[PDB]
Amino acid sequence: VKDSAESLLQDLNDFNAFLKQTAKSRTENDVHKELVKKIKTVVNSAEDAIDKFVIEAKLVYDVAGEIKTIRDKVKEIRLNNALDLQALQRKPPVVEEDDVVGFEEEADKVINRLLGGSSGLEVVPVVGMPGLGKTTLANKIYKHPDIGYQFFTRIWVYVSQSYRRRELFLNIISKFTRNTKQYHDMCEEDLADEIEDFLGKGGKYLIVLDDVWSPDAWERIRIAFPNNNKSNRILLTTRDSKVAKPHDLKFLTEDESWILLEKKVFHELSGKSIAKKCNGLPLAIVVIAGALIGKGKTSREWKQVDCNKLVQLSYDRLSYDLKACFLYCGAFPGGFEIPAWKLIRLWIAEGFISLECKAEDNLNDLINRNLVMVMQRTSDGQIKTCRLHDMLHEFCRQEAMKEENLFQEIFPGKRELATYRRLCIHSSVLEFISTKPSGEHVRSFLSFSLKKIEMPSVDIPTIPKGFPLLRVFDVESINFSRFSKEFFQLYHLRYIAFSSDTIKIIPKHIGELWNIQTLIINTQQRSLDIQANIWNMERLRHLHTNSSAKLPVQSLQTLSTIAPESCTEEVFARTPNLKKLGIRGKIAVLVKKLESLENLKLINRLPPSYIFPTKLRKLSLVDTWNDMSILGQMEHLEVLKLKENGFMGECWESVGGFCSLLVLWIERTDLVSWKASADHFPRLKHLVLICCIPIGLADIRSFQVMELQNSTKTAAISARGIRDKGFKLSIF
Amino acid sequence: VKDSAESLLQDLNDFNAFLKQTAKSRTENDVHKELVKKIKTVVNSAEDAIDKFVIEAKLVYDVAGEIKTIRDKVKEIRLNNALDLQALQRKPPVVEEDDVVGFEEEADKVINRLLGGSSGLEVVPVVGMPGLGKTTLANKIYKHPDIGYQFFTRIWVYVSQSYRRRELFLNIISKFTRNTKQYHDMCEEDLADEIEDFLGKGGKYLIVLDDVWSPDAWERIRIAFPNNNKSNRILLTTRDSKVAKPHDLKFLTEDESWILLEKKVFHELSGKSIAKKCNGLPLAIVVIAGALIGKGKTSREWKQVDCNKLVQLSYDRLSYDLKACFLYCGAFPGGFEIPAWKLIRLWIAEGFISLECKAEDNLNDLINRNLVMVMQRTSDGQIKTCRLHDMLHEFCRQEAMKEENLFQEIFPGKRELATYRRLCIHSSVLEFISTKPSGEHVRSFLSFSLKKIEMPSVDIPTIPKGFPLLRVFDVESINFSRFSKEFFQLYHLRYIAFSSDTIKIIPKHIGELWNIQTLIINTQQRSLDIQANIWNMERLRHLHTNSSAKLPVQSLQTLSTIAPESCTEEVFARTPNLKKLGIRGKIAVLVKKLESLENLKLINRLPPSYIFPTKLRKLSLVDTWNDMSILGQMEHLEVLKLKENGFMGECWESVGGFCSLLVLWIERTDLVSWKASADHFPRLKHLVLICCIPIGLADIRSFQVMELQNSTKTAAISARGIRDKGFKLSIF
Ligand SMILES: Nc1ncnc2c1ncn2[C@@H]1O[C@H](COP(=O)(O)OP(=O)(O)OP(=O)(O)O)[C@@H](O)[C@H]1O
Ligand SMILES: Nc1ncnc2c1ncn2[C@@H]1O[C@H](COP(=O)(O)OP(=O)(O)OP(=O)(O)O)[C@@H](O)[C@H]1O
Repeated sequence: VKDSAESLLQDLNDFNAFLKQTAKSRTENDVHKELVKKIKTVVNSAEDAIDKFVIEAKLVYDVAGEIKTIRDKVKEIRLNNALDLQALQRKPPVVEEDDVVGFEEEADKVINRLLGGSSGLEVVPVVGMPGLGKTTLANKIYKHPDIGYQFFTRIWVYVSQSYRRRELFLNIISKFTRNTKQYHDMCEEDLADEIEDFLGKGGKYLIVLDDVWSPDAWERIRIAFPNNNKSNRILLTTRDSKVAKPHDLKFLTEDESWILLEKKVFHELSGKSIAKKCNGLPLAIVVIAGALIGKGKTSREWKQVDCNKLVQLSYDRLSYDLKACFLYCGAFPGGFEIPAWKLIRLWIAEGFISLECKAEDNLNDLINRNLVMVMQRTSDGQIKTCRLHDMLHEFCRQEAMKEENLFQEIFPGKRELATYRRLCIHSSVLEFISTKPSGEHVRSFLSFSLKKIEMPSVDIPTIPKGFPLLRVFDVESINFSRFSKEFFQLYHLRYIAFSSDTIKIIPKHIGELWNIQTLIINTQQRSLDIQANIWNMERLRHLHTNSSAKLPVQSLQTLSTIAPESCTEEVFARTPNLKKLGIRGKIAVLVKKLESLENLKLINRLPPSYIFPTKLRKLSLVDTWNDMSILGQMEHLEVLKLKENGFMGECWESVGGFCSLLVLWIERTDLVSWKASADHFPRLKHLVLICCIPIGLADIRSFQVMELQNSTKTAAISARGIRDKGFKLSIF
Repeated sequence: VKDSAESLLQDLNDFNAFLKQTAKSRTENDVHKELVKKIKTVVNSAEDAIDKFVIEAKLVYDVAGEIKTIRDKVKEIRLNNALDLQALQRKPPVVEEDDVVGFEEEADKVINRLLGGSSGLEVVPVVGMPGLGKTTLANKIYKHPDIGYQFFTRIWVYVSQSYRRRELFLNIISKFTRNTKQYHDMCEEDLADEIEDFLGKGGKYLIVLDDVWSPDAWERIRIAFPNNNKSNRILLTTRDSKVAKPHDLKFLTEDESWILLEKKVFHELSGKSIAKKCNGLPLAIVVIAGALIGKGKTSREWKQVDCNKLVQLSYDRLSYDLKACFLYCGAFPGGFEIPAWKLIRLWIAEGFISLECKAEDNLNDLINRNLVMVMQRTSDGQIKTCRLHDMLHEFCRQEAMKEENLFQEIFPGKRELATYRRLCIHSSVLEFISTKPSGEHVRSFLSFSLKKIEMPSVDIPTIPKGFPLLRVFDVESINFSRFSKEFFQLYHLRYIAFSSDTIKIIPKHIGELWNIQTLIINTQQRSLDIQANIWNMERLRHLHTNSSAKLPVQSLQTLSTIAPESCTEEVFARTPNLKKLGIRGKIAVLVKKLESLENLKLINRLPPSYIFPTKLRKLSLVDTWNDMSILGQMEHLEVLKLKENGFMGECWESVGGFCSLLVLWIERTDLVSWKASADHFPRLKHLVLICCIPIGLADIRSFQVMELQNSTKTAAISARGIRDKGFKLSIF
């Protein structure tokens, strides 16, 4: 059976290489698409069989039969479709010029940015979502009367993914001379020099480089534009934020969306609801208006209404792994606030992806390409939450549900569920669960709902029974009263995330699951006792709990909210690579050996400063004023968060030197008198005071962002005075 | 089984020919890459099976089974992937013009070289590493105000690997006339004559020939440039040193590297450490700055950071054997000082490559292409040590570890080690050894560490056990207390290099290994007794020991530090091809028959000069003044090194005539009075005096390099006076 496993592994590797090769091009051939789907199904079957054999080897007849039948299927596919297997390995946009809604103020903003500045060649980059309207705004600015009056020469160059520098340079030359047959033998650099002479002969010039996709194209084309100490400007529209390094183009409002839809259809509650569902994207409004123009003007045909090639331009530029990472963001429901940490852990568990660094790099790559929107950011600048735009969400859902079978949103029949690979259900979870589903190839069970669900006791073991091959089990919105004997049979589990109301103890049978990477226990009990062999899990990396978990007496990276009785030297000696640590166990009971620790959280007198780790970067104290001199000696502390009565006192005088502090966060304190000088916070950048101000922080060079919340008006006056003395101040 | 061995040899030969053919082109097809990897794996398996059969034949059932299964695998591969097997058989650079750091002095140097010289057409060649900045410096010089003022005509020609002479000539012509349609029927020689007329009509001309790759291109393009007795100049940038036969472009300093990185990212300790790790290569700085511009400006995302197509241009021009020789240099750790002799012997033993002459030619070819950097050179001009640049080291490591599986740096599992071919481990050697690794296909075990390691006795036979197919065993950084019975079972050994502290005797069972080529015994004992049948090793070529080895009573080329009791006529009659010989055995105890000897070393009254070999070229005496008249009669001696009290005396008067001496090396002597004239050293070029001067050596025509070290200031004054009377003098 082992040699059969090796042969099946070789077949699966060749099929995976074929799938990776065919993903480089989109095929419209239906036979090729069907063959690709068949090959993907066989690949999934082979993966499941190999994982089953691996689990049995770690711990057989049915496994052998499955391996034989999958090998036979592979041979049949190779023999039958050999020829198909071998065969499977410029229009500038027309934008609106007459009825442009909402861009009247953004156009003036960009124009005033173009008409003002230094005397050098400056660039005004416009970045935005696919179909946001960057070309429309660039055209409105390009044909504006003020721009035409100020700029003697205006040139519109349409760059794209595919362009020829010689063709572009000869197109630019034709705007100045008609005898372009004299350049048939000059090189592209001589063409650029000729363009430089042409542009320098006149006055100021404005150049619109539309749809720049890489900095390489920008550098190659820029050699034709002189910098002759005149206020020459370049207007650049791009999807990627890297090419702009800007002006982030706005979204249309609800009223503007309705205005655009009404103008496009008619040169109504149903119409207003249709325009509201486009989320301020003019491309969606245009597409839906083109669809509505063909239907009759009847309220019943507009209630039935309640593109794809433009998005594919940026989706086809993603790598093979980044495409699967991007499509997995469509599993989260529409408008959902995706937690970045949860998304990263899910990506690592699904096998798409230190691994955390690569996953954060993938998320930042998706954000830079404007495929993912950021809303919440951490105080230190990291991303906290994100979401997909509704058109991007629809694209991801359609692609991953139809063409890739990455996941299926849920009722499917017994024949349909046998082909599903991942399940995402957030509505009518109990109704689907009561049907007793059974999927032998389902690898993930996702349930992202913000409403808590209590799982009936009679239905407790249905998911571990019907889906025994689960690798990801994210049911943190479902309360599990108890664990059945079938949960411990999920030997393939890598990501487990459950919520509970009465689970005060983790059984030792959890340690029988040696594939666990992330163990998230969201319980409302005050204390939790983890009896499972945490240290015997060789693949465990993160352990998140919201209670005071008590660990039993290398790859581990996070130990969130453990009890201080579990802060022994023996326990900390088993986790040399720990980076984030939290304690929520009556701090008064009590980490030096953790030389890689960066995040520390204590939730409820400070010891000498030499006891705390010297490499700590972020420290947060919750429910625990002159004691801050101990935290001042921390030479590497950069973020300090005080939440929920973290530091209580009346008078605080700044004495210690926070040589590395960048963010100071104080929440729910009784501080009355605070005296400080610029010397005590040399590197301060971020200051947040919520539900709580010496004028010495205006002398700080790095102080640029200050956040204020509800408090006495004297604090608001002090903040306003500090702002008067770019600074960002917000008071609420 | 013999006929099966012949059939498998034929199959392996065909597969090797296929692998050699596909290496001529880089394939981006993933299916093709997987097929190439599979074919390489099968080739390795066939090679191991054939060598096992050869060893058994020299000295069976398992060998037959392995041969049958490998033949079946070959047939299956041939039948399955026949179509894939059959299918498997211009952008000038844009460089920085505004922010160029560090080149302000190099540009002035090259400019003063261009503006000064004779009245003929001179060339200023700029040679350097891939990405060093030759094009940037050439562009800075080309657009310099002084160059523009002095040279009326300046032409920038971009040569590359692929160029068309007609296209280049028509591009040059277009710089002088716009009616280039009159040249549609002239030959390229008439085009060159027209260019000659155009360039001779004006004044002086400067021409920048960028990226010249072969002297043939230089000769073909040079026919268009007249030599009209004006100070016409050509600026040439190339990677190969042969095309320049120059100006070796400098590397950016650490401060300059940080300046460039800061300028590129921001138009920090982490930033300084990132710029320091680029090793002064502006291409690496540019790439890392482009990478950093996409990440957020947070200290945590800059600590996570702690191209390839440019290097591939020079790597793809290497031959099939030179590519493997080059990638093997990446086995040595980063920044390691690779000994040239050890590298050559390793290349010969690995089968990449008299053989020593070819290996030295390969090393010099790699050096000329600027793929390998030379730091230490022998006193006679030969190369002693070398290293790889860190970008080249990374390229070699990545290529040989991912795409070729040439070697793997080390923990890998039992399934992963079954595919490894060579192992390089220099950190945590004992930890990996204690895991008891077992690789049935591992052919080399490399450990290049400068820190000595004592090998536990319980772990002594682990390497000969887990790796029974070893061909190269370089563990000279590991001390072996004793030899286990498994060491003598390594019948495939070709290169054995071990260190020891108490091994005073080599067992006779070493002679059972008849495949040994290099036998390096690095022991700290004063004397060593080699009982193995050295003369029975028909393939032994080099025998290096640091102790007084006592040999027992044709291919041999080196016998380093043997005892003079082993300098008998009988022993020397068995080695007619010996070229290097050393003796470290109390020289007072005592080679004429060695008619091919070149190097002789005696380590502790001279006999008549007719006793010493007449062919001797280099002689070194260690611990052994009027006796130098005996060495003077040596008509072919060119290098004479005196180290560690080699020649002791008070007064030395030069009498003998060193008609062929080129290098004189004196170290740690008590010489007080030295009298000499130009007649006694007619051919002297190199003079080194360390830890020890008549003015008669200034009359020597060939005296150009003099090296001095710590001594009395009178010697420094004499050296300075000699320099006053190009000469290279260094005093420390
Ligand atoms: N403010 C607007 N008013 C009216 N129509 C608009 C407006 N903005 C965009 N459109 C229209 O919606 C579509 C959006 O395409 P457009 O070229 O403006 O987008 P883009 O930002 O350049 O996107 P892409 O990245 O795909 O090039 C076009 O048909 C355009 O005419
Ligand atoms: N001194 C410098 N200051 C700033 N940027 C530099 C400097 N030297 C090189 N660069 C930049 O680094 C890269 C090096 O490429 P460059 O063309 O200068 O190298 P090269 O010596 O011609 O190499 P190749 O053999 O690959 O052609 C370019 O992007 C160039 O702009």
